[PDB]
Amino acid sequence: RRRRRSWYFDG
Amino acid sequence: RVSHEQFRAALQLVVDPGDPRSYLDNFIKIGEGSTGIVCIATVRSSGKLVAVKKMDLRKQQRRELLFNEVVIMRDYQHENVVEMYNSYLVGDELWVVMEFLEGGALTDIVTHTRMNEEQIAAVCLAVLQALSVLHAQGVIHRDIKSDSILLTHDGRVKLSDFGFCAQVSKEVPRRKSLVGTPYWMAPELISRLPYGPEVDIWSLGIMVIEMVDGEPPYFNEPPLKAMKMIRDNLPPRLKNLHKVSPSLKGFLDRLLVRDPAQRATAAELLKHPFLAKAGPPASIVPLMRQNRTR
Repeated sequence: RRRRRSWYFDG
Repeated sequence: RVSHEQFRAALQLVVDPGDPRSYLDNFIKIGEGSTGIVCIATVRSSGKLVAVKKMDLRKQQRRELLFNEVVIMRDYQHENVVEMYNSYLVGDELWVVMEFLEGGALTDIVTHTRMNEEQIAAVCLAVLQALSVLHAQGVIHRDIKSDSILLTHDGRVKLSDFGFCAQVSKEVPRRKSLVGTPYWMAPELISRLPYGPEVDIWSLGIMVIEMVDGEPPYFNEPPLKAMKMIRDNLPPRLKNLHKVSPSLKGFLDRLLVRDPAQRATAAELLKHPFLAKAGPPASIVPLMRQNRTR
């Protein structure tokens, strides 16, 4: 998807 | 999980008191960031530009990250790490006032032009120097990619964007949290296993692929699909493998190692002879948008 965003998925 | 009120109170003890709108004016939005927005502003007294990151305390999945960014910026300074001047709370926003770096981000270079190996080695060397110092103190950046590499007007590297960082200790030596940017994530991290500073080394390898190829591996796949391939497959190959030296391929082979226990450390990599190729800061300058032709 060519997205460069940083993401928090789970602890 | 502590209340908003208690989190804000904790954060308030570590930031500078006051309202930064007393000092800064002429705000101009420059971007959507990793936990908020980024602006430039002029400091009233000097007319000098600064960058200001604004993060809403109430809209964070992991608020602790706000606290981490401030404390690591305050306590772990390095010549190759972006400098935080001040931080403030303005209502339910955290504002972090940063130096403005006139060279912009490495992303802009890797997507518009082709770096040579001396330039690639210069960037790696500088990132590794920062990481060696940070890793020695248990700090993990967790979001290494070209977007997090900023450049001064004279071509010096500054690791930036600590919004996702963590610190491990003797007491809590590993993290388990699935955080970062899908295409750059280490296989152990995607696997939700206990991990440490090694994740940054993998991510740096993917950034090397960016510097050679222009994009990370699997960039056209949905993020969760790319993450499955990094997790399950042999390490990603350079698409432009045919263009690269033995020294670079040998170097990259020490970063893109699936077992973190076998992966090189930053301290080991500082002695890899690929980095003997590094040009000076003058070598990066001509790559920057403000100097580019075409």
